[PDB]
Amino acid sequence: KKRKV
Amino acid sequence: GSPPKKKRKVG
Amino acid sequence: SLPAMIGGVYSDDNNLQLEATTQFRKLLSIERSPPIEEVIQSGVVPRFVQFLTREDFPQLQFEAAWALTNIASGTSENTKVVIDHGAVPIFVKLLGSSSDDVREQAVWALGNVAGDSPKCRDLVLANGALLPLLAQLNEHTKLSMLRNATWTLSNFCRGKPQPSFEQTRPALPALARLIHSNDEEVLTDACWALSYLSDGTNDKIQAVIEAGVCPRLVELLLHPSPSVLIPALRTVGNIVTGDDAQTQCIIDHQALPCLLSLLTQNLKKSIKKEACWTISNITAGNKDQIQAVINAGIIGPLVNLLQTAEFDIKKEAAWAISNATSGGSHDQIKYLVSEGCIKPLCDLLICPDIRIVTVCLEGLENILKVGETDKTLAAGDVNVFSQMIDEAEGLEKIENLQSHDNNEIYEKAVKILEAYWM
Repeated sequence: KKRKV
Repeated sequence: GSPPKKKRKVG
Repeated sequence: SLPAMIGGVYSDDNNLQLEATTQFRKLLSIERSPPIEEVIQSGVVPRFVQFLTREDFPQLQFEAAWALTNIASGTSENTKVVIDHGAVPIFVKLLGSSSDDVREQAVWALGNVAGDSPKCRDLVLANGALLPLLAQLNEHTKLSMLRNATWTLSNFCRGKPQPSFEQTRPALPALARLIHSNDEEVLTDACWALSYLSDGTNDKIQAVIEAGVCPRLVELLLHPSPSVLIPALRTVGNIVTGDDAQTQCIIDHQALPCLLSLLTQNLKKSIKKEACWTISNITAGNKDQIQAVINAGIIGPLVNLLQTAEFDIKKEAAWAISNATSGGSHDQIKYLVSEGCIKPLCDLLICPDIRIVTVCLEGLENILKVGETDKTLAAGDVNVFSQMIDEAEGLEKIENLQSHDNNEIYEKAVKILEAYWM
């Protein structure tokens, strides 16, 4: 669920 | 709108 | 003209050297289309580099540095000429010059070199530029140097692949101080730098947090200039991609009320998009963090964006709502439904982005589970949320997803239909 960028 | 990678000094 | 200038730079007369170098500098400083190539072909670069070492003649060092700076402002091939002639270690040594003008010019030159590419950035770092650059940032540093140094620092941190974190880490304490400037250019560049350092694995995020920047970053979410807000927001966003305790460091400084104000002011789409993205990585957290989002009053406005915003924003809002249905409590999910999230999740079941379709389907399935639990506990006749999905035209959309080319989507739709509609 954690989305980098 | 990111900061410039290079800057030329004109003044 | 040029022949005379070349002759001047190649003489051993101090005044001819200065006069000719100054002329080259003016040439490289013109409004537009400086003739960088022609200056390189004239063969004066090596001499300019020699001039850098004339510590008896600061004015000449300065003029040469300025010219070298402007050559390195050109293409990669232009910049390579400056590197090939050994300018990098010399510029690094000039970071220790007694002349303030020379020091500032050296900082600028190294910024241009590092800005050329990740390899050039790494060459500058490997020649030991960082410590000297930090070394002369202090309480007495004047704004012009503060601006130049912060911009160069952000260039030292920028780019992919990213610089080695061990090589950029000493920058963190300076950047933590610099974000306390009120100058917009300093703030802009310091925040971009922090945005680069905070983008990666959770150990990086941890180093950023430990530098003490969270409180100030949050304040900066409220900066009136988009030039400051954008990188500050990106850095906050990056930080909340970390673990729950890391994310909590942002929440603890009232970030969520600030983020809400970004959704409800008339701001650029790109800003609202990143605010939503930041929020989604908070709703990706624990139930207390989801509760903090609810308490701040974010859900109503977020649901409205999910229903009505441009598609780039809707995508982020969809992730935010869907993450909350995934990590949230039974009662928390029921609150999202009461705020009207069912219909806009259903509307996106036909959007052309399959990742989004999947996120919304997942959200709806979590909502359906809550509705089914409610039915069961009371031994009732109907899953009230299944009826709401039917009324929002979601059921027919889920039925048609049985025809989708994508297996994930297909299997989920079938599973959903078999569990809640037979």
